Amino acid sequence: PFFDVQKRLGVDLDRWMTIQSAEQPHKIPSRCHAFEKEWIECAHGIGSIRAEKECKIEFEDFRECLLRQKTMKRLHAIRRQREKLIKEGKYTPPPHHS
Amino acid sequence: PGIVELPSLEDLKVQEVKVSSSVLKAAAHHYGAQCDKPNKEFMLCRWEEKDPRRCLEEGKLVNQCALEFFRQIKRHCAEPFTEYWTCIDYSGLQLFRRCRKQQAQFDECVLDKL
Amino acid sequence: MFMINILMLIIPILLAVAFLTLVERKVLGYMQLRKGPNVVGPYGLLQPIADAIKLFIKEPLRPATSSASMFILAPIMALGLALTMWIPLPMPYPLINMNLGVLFMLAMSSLAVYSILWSGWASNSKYALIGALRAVAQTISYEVTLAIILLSVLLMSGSFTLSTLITTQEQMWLILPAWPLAMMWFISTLAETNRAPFDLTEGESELGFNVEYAAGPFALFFMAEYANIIMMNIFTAILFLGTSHNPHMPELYTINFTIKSLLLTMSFLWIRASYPRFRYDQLMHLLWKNFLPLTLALCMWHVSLPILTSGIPPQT
Amino acid sequence: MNLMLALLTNFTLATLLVIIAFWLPQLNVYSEKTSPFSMKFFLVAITFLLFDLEIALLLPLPWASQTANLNTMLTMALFLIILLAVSLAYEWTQKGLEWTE
Amino acid sequence: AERVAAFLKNVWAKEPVLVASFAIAGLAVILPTLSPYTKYSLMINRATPYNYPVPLRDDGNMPDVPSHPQDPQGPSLEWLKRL
Amino acid sequence: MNPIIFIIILLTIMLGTIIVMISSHWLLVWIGFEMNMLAIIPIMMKNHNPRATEASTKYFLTQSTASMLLMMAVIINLMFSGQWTVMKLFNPMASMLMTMALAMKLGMAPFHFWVPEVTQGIPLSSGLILLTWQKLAPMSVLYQIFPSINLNLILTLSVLSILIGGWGGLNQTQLRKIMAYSSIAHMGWMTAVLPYNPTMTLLNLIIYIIMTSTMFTMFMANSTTTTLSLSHTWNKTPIMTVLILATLLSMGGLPPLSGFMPKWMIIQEMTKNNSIILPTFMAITALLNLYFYMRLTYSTTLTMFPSTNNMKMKWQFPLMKKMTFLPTMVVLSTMMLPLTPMLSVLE
Amino acid sequence: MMLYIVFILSVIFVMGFVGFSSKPSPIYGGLGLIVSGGVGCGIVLNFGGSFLGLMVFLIYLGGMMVVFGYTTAMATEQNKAVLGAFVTGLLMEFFMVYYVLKDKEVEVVFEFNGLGDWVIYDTGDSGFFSEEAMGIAALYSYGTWLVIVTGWSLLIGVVVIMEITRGN
Amino acid sequence: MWFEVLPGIAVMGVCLFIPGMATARIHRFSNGGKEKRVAHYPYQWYLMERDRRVSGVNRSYVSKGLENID
Amino acid sequence: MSMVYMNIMMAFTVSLVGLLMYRSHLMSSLLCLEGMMLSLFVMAALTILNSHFTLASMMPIILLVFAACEAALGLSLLVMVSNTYGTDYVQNLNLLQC
Ligand SMILES: CCCCCCCCCCCCCCCCCC(=O)OC[C@H](COP(=O)([O-])OCC[N+](C)(C)C)OC(=O)CCCCCCCCCCCCCCCCC
Ligand SMILES: CCCCCCCCCCCCCCCCCC(=O)OC[C@H](COP(=O)(O)OCCN)OC(=O)CCCCCCCCCCCCCCCCC
Repeated sequence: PFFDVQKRLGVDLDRWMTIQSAEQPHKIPSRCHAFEKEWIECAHGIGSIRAEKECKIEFEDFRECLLRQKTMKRLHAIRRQREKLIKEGKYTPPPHHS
Repeated sequence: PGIVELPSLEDLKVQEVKVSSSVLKAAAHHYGAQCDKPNKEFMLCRWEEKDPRRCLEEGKLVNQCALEFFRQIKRHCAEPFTEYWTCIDYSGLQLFRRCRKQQAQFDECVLDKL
Repeated sequence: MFMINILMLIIPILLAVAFLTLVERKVLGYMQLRKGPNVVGPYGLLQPIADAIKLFIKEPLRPATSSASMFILAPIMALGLALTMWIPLPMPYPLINMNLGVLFMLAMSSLAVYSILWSGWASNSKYALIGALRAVAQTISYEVTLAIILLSVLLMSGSFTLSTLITTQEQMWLILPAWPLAMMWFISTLAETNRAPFDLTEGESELGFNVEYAAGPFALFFMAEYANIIMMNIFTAILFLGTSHNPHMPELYTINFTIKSLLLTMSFLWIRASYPRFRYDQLMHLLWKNFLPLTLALCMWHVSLPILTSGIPPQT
Repeated sequence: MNLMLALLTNFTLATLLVIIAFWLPQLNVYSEKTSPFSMKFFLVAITFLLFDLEIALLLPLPWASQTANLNTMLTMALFLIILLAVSLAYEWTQKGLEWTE
Repeated sequence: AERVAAFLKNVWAKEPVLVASFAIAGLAVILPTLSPYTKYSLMINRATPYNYPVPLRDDGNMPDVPSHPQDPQGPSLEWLKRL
Repeated sequence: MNPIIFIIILLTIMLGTIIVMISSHWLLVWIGFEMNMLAIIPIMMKNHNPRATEASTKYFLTQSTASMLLMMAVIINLMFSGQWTVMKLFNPMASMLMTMALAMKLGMAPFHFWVPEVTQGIPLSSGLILLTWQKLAPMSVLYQIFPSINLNLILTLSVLSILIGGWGGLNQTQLRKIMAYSSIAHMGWMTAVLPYNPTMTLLNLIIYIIMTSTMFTMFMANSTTTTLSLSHTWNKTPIMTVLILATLLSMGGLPPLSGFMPKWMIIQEMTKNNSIILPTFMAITALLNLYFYMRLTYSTTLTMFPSTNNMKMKWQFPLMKKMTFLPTMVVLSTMMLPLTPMLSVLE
Repeated sequence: MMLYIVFILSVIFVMGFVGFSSKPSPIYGGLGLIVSGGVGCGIVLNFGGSFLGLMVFLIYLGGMMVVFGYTTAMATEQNKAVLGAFVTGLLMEFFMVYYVLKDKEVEVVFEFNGLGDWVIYDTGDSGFFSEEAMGIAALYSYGTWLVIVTGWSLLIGVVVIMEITRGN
Repeated sequence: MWFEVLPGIAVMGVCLFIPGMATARIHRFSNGGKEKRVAHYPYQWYLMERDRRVSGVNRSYVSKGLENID
Repeated sequence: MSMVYMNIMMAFTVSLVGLLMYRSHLMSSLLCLEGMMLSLFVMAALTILNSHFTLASMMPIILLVFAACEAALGLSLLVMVSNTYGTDYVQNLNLLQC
């Protein structure tokens, strides 16, 4: 904050909803609780200049759990390959996939 | 990156407990007071390992106790129990308070026989 | 079978609305020392059927509306929403078992104002617009008390599920612990449905918005309006006059629940015959200066009363 | 799917009655017939909107009573309702709820 | 003593609705503080088990944690059965 | 307006700006802005005439649009990082909208066309709030997200503001429009040094507020809103013309007055980063500001313009305006250069 | 075709926006914004948000939009540009739909995918409550600061609007 | 007399009884003589889907008891 | 991102362009302003619900409450503009050029 009144007074005005790995009612976790925790604990205390380089591995995993971009590319590839072999008589789906 | 390791289709096979949710919900209270030890070991495994592949052997033990638990009901208290979960199964919400009369018979039967 | 279920709900609703017109004309007649329809069929049992055929073979006006597309949208929306407000009603088993059914009925009920507003535009008459604005201001004003009163009652129930209100009243009617709220809920339902003593629209000598409609289109507004009168009185009985439900004999619930729903619908006809009409500025003051102060105060009381007695209902 | 069919049936039925209502009498052939902004109304709508929004913050009260912080929850619940009553008092005393010119 | 009676008896005659509204709202703010059962509301809310009671690995020095649900150690809901 | 309601509305303008400065959550930052815009419109409509109504409308549309863009940046930032904390944004597209939303609120060029017109259509006291207080909230957010702001975007908005503020001011006779263009010109300096040393952004902001508040206070004392009406001051309050001369010279950056300190320190923090072309171009373009400031000094203090006969009736009454903190503000606007090293208190 | 209900609703969502964005008469513009609102709730409902979806009907459609239509009928005095904009909007929507349905990958500022929205849903849930409802109910236990600022803003809205509309 | 108003009430009363009576009977017909299952929360839905797999026939309302356990 | 986000993200763009190109009526633009908040409401709710960000489930409601309060303030200005020039045309609001 521009003014750190919350830290000076020790009052939690709006820090309870900043991150999704904080305390949630009934201990309900977010889908990416583990990834957010890992990135936060990696980058804690070392400033954002260093964290952009020394915690890049954790951050990419966190962003993969958020938008799932890499996974959808992989599933998309498999679907195309199966579709290509499907319209050539070269593939046979098993009974439990149909 | 790496390759996700998965157990084999023969490492997951086990004798299932094929009884409807009404049967489970009728025996839930007695079930939890008899199979607590194998149950809690499996749950401690899951909340600590955080990986279902690490607690498969504990999982099979949970299944075996449930199968053995229901066989004892199958031997001594079958008609009282079959008449208990039939009333539970009738309500859309599967309410306990609608079947107090049938619960007492099943509760008393297990007390004497087991 | 679900499609059969929908038709088993829609057609009986329309038939009930058809014969409510007869019953209204005869109860009003006997309270006025006369009879009402007793010539068209035995005891006027064919009067509703004659009225329906007559309207649907009478030429409609359809004036030079500014749009001619709102003129056809307004009755579709009114009748379409009126039938939709019945699908979550437990009688005793809902057609659609919603988790937030009580909130669904508020949401759909607040959309019925558009048919009042759109028909005002379509008429193309400047004066007919003024009548539509007064009706709209009445409806939105009195659904402030519907929302707060409903919230106060649900604090003793624990959920927005409509079938949970049946469980809540398994030992005693909610009319007993919450009769002050029931009074202001009952009057708030009259104002919502433009019923006497709150019918300024139909109250000639001051204005209605559906004046340019005749024949079939007029009957569509009429049918929707009366289906809402039955629906709101069914809602009231569920809310404040809970009927005990025996899972083995569900018909027992339906008979008792129907009798209550009829007695509350006849109360609407009873109140029409007994009182004069409110002035526009006077029904607004009845809401913003009398009901709202009490509704807000009772809401505070009902948020705290369960806590200080250790009587908070279960979430599920 | 069930809720989708229910909505489709009700509005489809209403449309049918409307169109056959505008056409059934037109199967008949009748001879062709031939031939100010108000401020108080606006303030009612705006007062309803601000009151309606405050109701949105009160709807989750039944679930809010299930918490383990009833002292905090009951303090804010009575704060919102008290503030809603303060708005009513301000309009009442400032002649907002009047219909006389 | 006489000023208040004159004031109260006048609003009660001219504005009975407002007099009722403030009395009801005033009780909603006061009684919870003085009510002896407000503490049981929190205990009931804390007793409701939405989540699973994850067990604790045994180290040997935990005499207050039961080894089985039916052991006498641990929190008891006896007070609730009698309330 | 009732006096009590006037205090309540003002405290809500302050509360909105304070919420922005004490919040670690983007939602509360957005709420802070919304509470600020809601409270400031009534003080712009207070005189109840068509021009005020038009000014309040042009302000609402501009600030409403800016707030929607800001909230779009927050949501995009939530999708790509899964958090709400008020810090560097984690998506370049979020940064652009966030940087452009704040630029619209500030009034930087080319999102500047409303500042001359809104400031002209509202009273002097409302303009003082608009040009000084309303600039604190957007600058607080820029102070915090500057590590991720696009350099070419922030420096491009800064250069246009300096130019457009300069040329726009030359063709003005209305005092309210002259300050508006003066406000656009000084914004460019604050955002030009932001990537390099945010401390000098605050110093230039603090000095600008003090100087701008002094000018509006002196205009309000004599109820002057046009260049000509200001030229009668020498015949009514001679002292007030000497104070206007000193402040106008200060705002132009002429040493040894206070207004030279920020221009001095900003040029220092940019040459350390091997930025030589930009500070020179910025400093030379600022001579446009000094010109139309000097024009007011010729028609106010350094020459005696024609007077009117009825002026003699004014000599018999005193000044009953409040003129709050005017003696203290005028001294801080002129005699603070020897205390330049005190800027370290802002670090 | 029922597995792509969310995408179908989103397509109707956009078409409504092109409706009132082209700015026909205010009467029709508000009509198009009601359709988009209803479709907007439909999308939110299918993602698990029931309270949020219904809050759109009660507060947005049955609230604000009624005030918009109410104010239009009383202060609005009941072209090529409209048609040109409307046709331009539909064409861009068609091409965006056409490409994302052909190669199932489109890059416009962001990298969008075309597999289907269902592929990102969570695969595990056995709670005895609604996670959405629990969060909203936390407004009273966790959001003390939020309640105060929101309530004060609503109270100031009443004061400010009466000041603006007095006219004297 | 006043009792000549009743016949209209009976018809209106019967029409409000059919929707309630029909839904109760149709549910039992379609759910093998039991009430339709109520699934408001995810846990109840999980059990119902599990019952679908345990029935053999892909129907949630066909209950398998101890006779299905070895 | 995903397929649904494209249309929600493209609906915000349409409303933004609609708000930046006035035709004649002031009421028309306010609708484009309330269309923008509807798209932001849906886009945020999709993100929060999908990620099981429990405590953020209240954020979309706060977005709706403030955006409607702002809309009310917008309509009030429109009314006061119409009571002066007899219509809500933006071309009338051109006194401040000089
Ligand atoms: C221990 C804690 C206890 C806490 C709770 C204590 C509660 C104590 C009692 C509080 C008062 C009870 C509230 C009653 C409602 C008062 C509303 C009100 O505003 O009254 C004044 C209002 C108007 O008062 P007024 O017009 O005479 O004057 C108001 C004040 N002055 C004089 C300044 C203007 O009365 C009305 O509502 C008018 C009624 C309109 C016509 C309605 C027809 C009635 C037909 C009979 C229906 C019977 C009910 C059916 C219910 C069936 C339900 C299933
Ligand atoms: C600690 C947490 C709670 C904190 C709550 C604090 C906020 C309270 C919010 C209340 C809602 C806002 C209402 C405020 C307006 C009060 C009424 C008013 O505006 O005054 C108008 C009235 C006009 O006077 P006039 O009409 O000329 O003559 C007759 C008047 N009786 O002038 C008057 O004479 C009215 C007199 C003043 C009204 C006082 C109301 C006091 C209410 C408290 C009662 C509590 C009692 C509870 C105990 C009950 C026990 C049975």
